[PDB]
Amino acid sequence: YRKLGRTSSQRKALLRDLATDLIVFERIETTEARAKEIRKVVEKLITSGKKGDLHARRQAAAFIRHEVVEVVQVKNRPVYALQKLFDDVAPRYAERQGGYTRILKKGPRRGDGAPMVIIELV
Amino acid sequence: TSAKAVAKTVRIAPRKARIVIDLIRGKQVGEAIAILKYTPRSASPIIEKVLKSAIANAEHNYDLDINNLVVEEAFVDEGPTLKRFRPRAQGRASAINKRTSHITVVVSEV
Amino acid sequence: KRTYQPSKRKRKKVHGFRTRMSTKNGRRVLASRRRKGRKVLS
Amino acid sequence: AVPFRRTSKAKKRKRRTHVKLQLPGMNECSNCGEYRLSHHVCPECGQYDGKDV
RNA sequence: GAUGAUCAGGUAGAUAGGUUUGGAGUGGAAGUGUAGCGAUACAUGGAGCGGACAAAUACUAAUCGAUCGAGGACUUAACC
RNA sequence: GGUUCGUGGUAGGAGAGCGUUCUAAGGGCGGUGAAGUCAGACCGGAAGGACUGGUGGAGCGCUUAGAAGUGAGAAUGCCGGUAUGAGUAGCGAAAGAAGGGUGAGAAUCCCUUCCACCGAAUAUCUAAGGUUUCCUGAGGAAGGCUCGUCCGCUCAGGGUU
RNA sequence: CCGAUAGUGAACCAGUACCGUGAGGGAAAGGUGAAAAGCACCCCGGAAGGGGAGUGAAACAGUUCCUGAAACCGUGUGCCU
RNA sequence: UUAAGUUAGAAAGGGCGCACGGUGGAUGCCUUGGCACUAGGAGCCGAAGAAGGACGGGACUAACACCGAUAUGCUUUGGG
Ligand SMILES: [Mg+2]
Ligand SMILES: [Mg+2]
Ligand SMILES: [Mg+2]
Ligand SMILES: [Mg+2]
Ligand SMILES: [Mg+2]
Ligand SMILES: [Mg+2]
Ligand SMILES: [Mg+2]
Ligand SMILES: [Mg+2]
Ligand SMILES: [Mg+2]
Ligand SMILES: [Mg+2]
Ligand SMILES: [Mg+2]
Ligand SMILES: [Mg+2]
Ligand SMILES: [Mg+2]
Ligand SMILES: [Mg+2]
Ligand SMILES: [Mg+2]
Ligand SMILES: [Mg+2]
Ligand SMILES: [Mg+2]
Ligand SMILES: [Mg+2]
Ligand SMILES: [Mg+2]
Ligand SMILES: [Mg+2]
Ligand SMILES: [Mg+2]
Ligand SMILES: [Mg+2]
Ligand SMILES: [Mg+2]
Ligand SMILES: [Zn+2]
Repeated sequence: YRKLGRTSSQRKALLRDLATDLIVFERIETTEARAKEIRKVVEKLITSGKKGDLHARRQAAAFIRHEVVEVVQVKNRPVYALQKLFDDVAPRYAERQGGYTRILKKGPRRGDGAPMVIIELV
Repeated sequence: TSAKAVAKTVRIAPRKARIVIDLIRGKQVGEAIAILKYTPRSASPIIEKVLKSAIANAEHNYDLDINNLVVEEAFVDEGPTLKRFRPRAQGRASAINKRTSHITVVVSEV
Repeated sequence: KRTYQPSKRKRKKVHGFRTRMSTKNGRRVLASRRRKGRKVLS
Repeated sequence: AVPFRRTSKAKKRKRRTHVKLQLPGMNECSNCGEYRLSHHVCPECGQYDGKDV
């Protein structure tokens, strides 16, 4: 596994941040090294989502960030990243064995030449 | 016959401009522009503007065919150096040359 | 802690115009800086 | 620690024989008609040369 | 394996990721129930979890391109 | 004009000269191109001197004499310029991420959310000291150890009861 | 007698800038053209900067702009490796 | 064809020569400023407030020069 120029705790925070971003936005632009680590972590969260039971929900909850995605309105209740992962994202990969993400190479970033990519669900 | 453009006293070290200019010397302008677009260096954008200026000069001033142009000459000349100082340990100051470039591109038919 | 701990008052009391004028040697200094044509006496 | 002799022009130039860039790996797209890095998405068309987005 | 390089692969596909099944390892998950005033214990159940290990699986990515690279000097001898 | 004997050389003695600036007198060159500068395969025993051509664009040789701030390769010389080391050391304690925006251009400016750090401080006052750095609007040459649309930077207006 | 490293420290806003608590120390820095006639207009570029066009005797005189050596940096290539 | 032998060519880069540029500010020419003198003049100012300053004064004024709330000038006599 990649150390991404970060200590152990910094790297777990980064992975949780990006994993949540990809679940919430469904398409993010990041560095190639980050994307190649994110696909592993996001595909395991979607697997948990597909498992669907309380034990899996609580394993996902230990990882996903407590972010509001939207406010839907029935009274208007917020939708949390965890709810989106178990109700929106996971169900749409019910007949797809794995391979929930794809990485499109984009090109180098101006300020540091970092190789940037799009990582997206599908 | 040929068309030249120059970018005088661009604030980039000549060595840094030359390592890129060396990729486009002799190429067809279409390929030259692609090479610059996909060479991730600070000099690439600067050299691209000189090259596209040279091509506009060739199309507007000398009615030449832009589809048939090659980079005949490309070179970087030293411009005037800005002299700066960096404070170092023990009160000593060390010189810093903020060097500048003159970037010339000549395009020609073939 | 460096030499030069500024004090507006101490600067004028030690080096100011009225202190220079208060002694003969102080006046020699003013005369000398006028002779050299300094913008700033004291 | 310090250079014993200044380096001559010839020796400096020989040292720099290998300090150079390579040409980027690129080719003309079919749909776009313009150059693109292989295994990258083409912005001219606005997507991956093959896989439409 | 510092980088180059080397080696395994590029859909003529198991090269990597995922997925599924294992394994090591840990040592009995959550939820629920039962007993107990309670701390807790027991059951469900060698459970749950499980980086890098194993095997299967083309789900994701190895698309599409381009570049380089022979046409073989003369003399003599021997066969011929 | 011959003959004879000579002609290695440091310190050093002796001699004859070259060239530089200026002065005088004479005689010249020069916008049909002076000095300077660049180039060349020319001339003299040396110091040196011409010629031709380019550049240059207005002054300068020559002869004889005179006078000197009169000749540089070395002084860890002085001043300036430019190399070499080298695309090397360094970029000054630290947690960021993505989305949205702006813009010619964005890791670096703005906004949002999450994350992280200080918390007898890395918070709030306030003396000293600084002196306009404060606010607003423009800007992006230089400064900012990168970038920059941003700034304690530049330019305008303002602002202290 | 000097002719911009000279001649005053100072040909230029100089005892300035700058350094120093202070006494005090103390620089660098001259030249577009006869005349601004200081480059309308077009083109590439955000600009800078260029290329044309024009002015001019000249712009390779383009607002620091007479001349423009050498070091040093490059491009090209006749012979060699 | 085989064998034995001989010789060419090559440039990643480099060297020498030449050409053309860049940088840089030497040189020449130039002079706004200096240096040394000569002849003449003059050799003091200040409580009637000096030397030297600070702050101001312009339609807009950052600096210089000039001026002092009569402030980028006022009165007068001459010149022009
Ligand atoms: Mg920890
Ligand atoms: Mg210090
Ligand atoms: Mg101080
Ligand atoms: Mg395998
Ligand atoms: Mg002998
Ligand atoms: Mg002898
Ligand atoms: Mg003698
Ligand atoms: Mg002369
Ligand atoms: Mg010259
Ligand atoms: Mg001398
Ligand atoms: Mg010397
Ligand atoms: Mg080294
Ligand atoms: Mg190193
Ligand atoms: Mg380093
Ligand atoms: Mg830092
Ligand atoms: Mg404490
Ligand atoms: Mg502010
Ligand atoms: Mg910068
Ligand atoms: Mg700003
Ligand atoms: Mg002087
Ligand atoms: Mg001069
Ligand atoms: Mg001086
Ligand atoms: Mg100039
Ligand atoms: Zn395309």
